[PDB]
Amino acid sequence: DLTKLLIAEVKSRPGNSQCCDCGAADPTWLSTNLGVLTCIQCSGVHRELGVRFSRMQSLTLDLLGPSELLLALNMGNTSFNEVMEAQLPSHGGPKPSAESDMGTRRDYIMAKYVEHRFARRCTEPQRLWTAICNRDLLSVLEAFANGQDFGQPLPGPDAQAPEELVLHLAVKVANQASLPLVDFIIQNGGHLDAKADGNTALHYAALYNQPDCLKLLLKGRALVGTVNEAGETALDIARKKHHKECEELLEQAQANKEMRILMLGLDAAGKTTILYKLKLGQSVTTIPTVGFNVETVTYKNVKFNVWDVGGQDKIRPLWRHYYTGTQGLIFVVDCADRDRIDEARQELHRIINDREMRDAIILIFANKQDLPDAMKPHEIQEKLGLTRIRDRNWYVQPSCATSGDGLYEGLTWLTSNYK
Ligand SMILES: Nc1nc2c(ncn2[C@@H]2O[C@H](COP(=O)(O)OP(=O)(O)O)[C@@H](O)[C@H]2O)c(=O)[nH]1
Ligand SMILES: [Ca+2]
Ligand SMILES: [Mg+2]
Ligand SMILES: [Zn+2]
Repeated sequence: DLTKLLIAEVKSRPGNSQCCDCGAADPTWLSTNLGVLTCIQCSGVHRELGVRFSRMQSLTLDLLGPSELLLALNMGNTSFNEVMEAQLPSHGGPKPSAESDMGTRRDYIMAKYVEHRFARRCTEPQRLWTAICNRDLLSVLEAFANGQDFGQPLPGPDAQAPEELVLHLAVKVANQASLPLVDFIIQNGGHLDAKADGNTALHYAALYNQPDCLKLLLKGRALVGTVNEAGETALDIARKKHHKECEELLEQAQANKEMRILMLGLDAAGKTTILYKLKLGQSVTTIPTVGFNVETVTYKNVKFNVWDVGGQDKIRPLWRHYYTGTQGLIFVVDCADRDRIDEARQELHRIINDREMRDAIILIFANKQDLPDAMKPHEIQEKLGLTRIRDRNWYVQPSCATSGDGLYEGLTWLTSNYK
């Protein structure tokens, strides 16, 4: 309603009437941390790269707020590709089109966003610092594309006795216009809970009166009450410099043998991925499933009627329909997606508490264990709020759909606990 406008404005950016990676008919899929638009076909490869590189939401199918659309309105395809496809020629270009071979698409998108082949080239410490205060997002992107690593600090101007890291600075010298860079930095190389006199990026926001910066920092879910050399928390500095507005948000910062399986979870969790590796034995490439999938897995003399339903924000209220006559629940959780865990917490708890769902076996796949910072199964139990789940039969199973690891074991548990 308030966002309808912003969506419409995102689409009308230069180059956004074509897919970022294959230039297809007006794309609906946003890589929220890059502010770019891809078709449903290119979209799936981003989901393959992980939330570490790309965070896909549909403008059409996911539920989006003003806050998530910041870079989208301030980036768009043309601006982005100007940097990232700078060394791409016109003729014989490796960049694909509308309906190209998945192999060719995949090979290109992986080289572009992860390896950064086609992006403009150079080194470089100070130029970044200059771009930040200049608020030149496009140059910051250039830096990011050449492999800058925002985690490590840069020397500053005259009498440079101390040393500050990228994000810390961007916050200090920020206003309304300075925002998207703050957001880009957080979502792309931002070691959010970094310290360096041991002041957090959170602390700084309270020192220089940066209300909108505080908003973005907690959106990325940040540490509160961490102490520095003075023994000051985020709340504490806001009082010493008496910056009124910030303190309001910091106070809120606290509070024979067959079986029908329903397989749910948030978008991009790996639901389809799991289902088809189990059914085919080989791993397959996956487009986001706009409807749902049904296949029958016959592992160890037991028929599994698996119902893989897509989990875009808009297509979740349809889950209710698949509850009736279900025995086992497979909730797939993307573990690399540390940001959307309380979302999965909520959506699982919304299911297992449905009055049409008590007599359900619950198997949680703690999927994507192969990815870098993965977040372990024990850590999943606690965060998914299974500590106080009693008189319910749950079981978290470490898995990696791409390789196949952990998957059959989950079934084994279903067989066994279908007593
Ligand atoms: N690294 C890794 N990637 C995975 C794993 N499972 C799924 N993926 C990727 O995540 C993306 C989303 O999978 P998908 O089944 O379409 O998610 P769905 O929307 O819940 O059905 C796919 O591109 C997969 O390549 C995993 O265990 N490890
Ligand atoms: Ca969402
Ligand atoms: Mg799916
Ligand atoms: Zn495309």
